[PDB]
This record gives sequence, structure tokens and C-alpha cells, in this order.
Amino acid sequence: TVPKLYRSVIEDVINDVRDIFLDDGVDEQVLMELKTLWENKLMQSRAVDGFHSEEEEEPLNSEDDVSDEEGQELFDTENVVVCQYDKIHRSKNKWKFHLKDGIMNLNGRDYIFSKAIGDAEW
Amino acid sequence: YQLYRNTTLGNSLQESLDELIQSQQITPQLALQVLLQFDKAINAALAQRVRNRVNFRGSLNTYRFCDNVWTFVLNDVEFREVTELIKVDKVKIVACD
Amino acid sequence: IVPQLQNIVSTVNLGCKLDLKTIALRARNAEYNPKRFAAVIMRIREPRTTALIFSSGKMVCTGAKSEEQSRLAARKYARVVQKLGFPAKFLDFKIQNMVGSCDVKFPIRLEGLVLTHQQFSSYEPELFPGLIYRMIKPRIVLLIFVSGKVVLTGAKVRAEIYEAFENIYPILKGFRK
Amino acid sequence: AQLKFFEQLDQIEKQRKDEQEREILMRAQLRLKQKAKEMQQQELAQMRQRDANLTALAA
Repeated sequence: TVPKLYRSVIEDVINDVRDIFLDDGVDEQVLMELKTLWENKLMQSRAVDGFHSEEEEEPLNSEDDVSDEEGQELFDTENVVVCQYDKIHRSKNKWKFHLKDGIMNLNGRDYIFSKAIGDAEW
Repeated sequence: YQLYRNTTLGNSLQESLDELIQSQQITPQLALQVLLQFDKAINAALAQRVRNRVNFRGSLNTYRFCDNVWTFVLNDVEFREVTELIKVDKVKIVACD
Repeated sequence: IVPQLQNIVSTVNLGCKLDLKTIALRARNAEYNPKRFAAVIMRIREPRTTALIFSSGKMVCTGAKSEEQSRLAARKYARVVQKLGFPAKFLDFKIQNMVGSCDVKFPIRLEGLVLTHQQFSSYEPELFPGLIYRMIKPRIVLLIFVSGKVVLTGAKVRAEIYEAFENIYPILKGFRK
Repeated sequence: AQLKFFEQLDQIEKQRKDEQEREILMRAQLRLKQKAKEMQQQELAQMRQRDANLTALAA
């Protein structure tokens, strides 16, 4: 039910920008190249199948080592989540998340939610 | 929000406008106008293209709230939506209001 | 009974002007929302502590449960700020307030205390029972409730928390139910 | 090393473009408010673009 939404969105977007391309002075061939370029990169990645693809006071240095690795936070081969928040709450080190309209990619698979509620200790 | 240009969908598109950057759509102008159209289109489709809900749990590492956008990074976190069971030890969450 | 310290609010001047936005983007465990707070809130897991780092090179370390733990946590926050690269100094790590809690282990009659000590004690129930016995000779505000535990707040040094509890102990012993 | 001259120049052109953006800031009580309204969809969008570059580099 996900490849379907993507096709759905790609179709709608392509159809909805045609006039803009035309108003800007563009050949419909370019539009088709866009669709092809677009569809192709997903097929090359192979994350899922697609219909198109099939076709002292002075020195502070006295302290030695606390502050963890900032670089650990970024890999970009990890799991990224695009969503909206309704309410984010915290008490002491207890956080509660009230999220919505989210697209998740966990363990390689793609998931979607209208609402997501979570809990975590910091 | 030029938020969703960091999506498979959005990047594949740009890589198209960049093949035009080198051959036909030289720099911005056309390409920029197209991206603008994309912003309106992706935003519109998200808010009214349906959706399904759930509830879950996690462990945290960092956070960043600026421009009304929250960016978290959880560690050793597993999220389950409906039937689907899943695991994760490093997840980044970007959330707009 | 010996009171146990629960919070040390301590402050230290880092000595130089700090750009808050840069610190928030690179430091881990950091939140800097300008509309709500006027400072970066930074939290470390090893010794529990929440610290507000101000823009003029200042840092208020809260949440530490002993004196040495607070000095060490402030040193760690300073080290984290330095590794980013801003010039860093450590000056005047001075404790501001320490809150301590203890239990007398006996039921106490708050109403009676107000009758014989109206001058130093103020109590209004209104859905929140809690007698406040502001004491002048050792400056401390002690909140004594009905169960028994006497919390003590406002002491700048460890000795004051202990001295006040010993001073208030006879009064409670007299009103023991 | 004419490449270093390019870095000094194209980068200098980028700085003048940034100055042009600083002029856009003004146009984009009401006026003050509008600056913050546009800032909301400026730096956050820039951060999203930087994440898009980081993911592309990882690819």
C-alpha cells in the first residue's frame, strides 16, 4: 500500500506541474525525462519494487574526557523519520511524544502513521 | 516548506533538474519555479491523502528545537505500528509543527 | 536523625562571551529555545545534573546530590563547552542553595506549633497542609508537614542544614502526639 | 592555483549573494513579525537541505 501512494503522488505532482513547465517554455519531452530520471533512481537503489522499474582558574584543561562523540549522531545509512509534532512534553528526564503524519523507514522497510505516541527516558 | 526536498522523491527530482542544470535548465529560474511548485504539491498531498494511527516507546541521545522544528536522535529504540513489529538502535526524527 | 542533601544549585563564570546558537547545534543533549528560556539547557547522564548555560559565559549546575558531585559536574560541563573551541576559564564555583530532607519518625501536631510560636511560624491549610518555620539565628526555611519529615531549604553550607534540624528537634519533641 | 583565485572570487560572489539575501530579509511591528515568519521557513529549510546533501554524500 506504499508503492501505491508513491505512484499516486508522483502522478499527481507530474500532472500538476505540467502547466508550470509549459508556462516556463518547456517541451513535454523534458517532463517525461523527469519521470524517467525519478523512477530510475529508486529502481537502482532497490529499496523496494516499482512498476516503472519492471518496465588553576586560568586553564580549564584540568578536566580530561566528558562530552560524547557528536559524529555518532550522523550516519545517513540509518533510519530517518519525517513527521509533524502535536505536543512534546518533558518532566525531569521523562519525555512523551505526540506525533502525526509520519513516514518511517525502519530496518529497511517503509511505514506510515497518522498518529504516533512515544515514551523515552533521557 | 522546502522540507520534503530531503526525500527519495525530492532528490530524484533535483538530480533531474541538475541534469537539466548541465544541459538545458542552466541554473535557477525554471528549476527554482519547478521546486516551488513541488513544495505546494507535496505539502498539499501529505495533509489530505489519508493516514492511520498507533502508540509506542524509546531511549534518547540528542534534540534540537529551532524554527519550530524538533530534531531528535534515539538509541536502542523499537517502534511498532499496528501488526508490524520492528527494532532500531539509532533513529533520527525530524518533526514540523 | 541525619538530614540527607537532595539538591545543590551552584554557579561558575566561564569568563568569556559565548554564542548560544553554535553550542546548541554541535553539543549533544542540548536544547536552546529562545522564546521560552534565555539559556541553553544541557543535561549529562553520568552524574545526574541539568545545567542552564547563559550567553555571557555562565553556567548554573542543578540536580547534583552532594558538594563534590556538583563541582565535578560543573568541571565536566566546562570541558564540553571548551572542546567546541570557545575560549574557556573556570572561576568562582560557589554553591548558592542546598535542599535537604529527613524524617523525625514521629507524628507531629502542626496546629499546636502555630499556637505557641505564631511569631516565627506561618501556616494556612486551604487544601495544602504545611507549616513554614522561617528560623532567624541559622537562616533556613523549614517546611514541617503532618506525617513527620522536615524538609530544610536555603542553606549555603552543609553545617547549616544539620544545625537547624537539631535546633527544631526539641520543639517537635514537645508537640509529639 | 588560478583555482584558489576562483575560490576567492566565486566565494566572494556567494558573499555578495548573501548580502542580497540580507536585503531580501528586510522586505520578507508587522514588518518585524514578517521577518520572523520568513525565518521559520528559512534556517529550518536550510538545515533540511544540509541533511539532503549529507544523505547524498553517504550514498
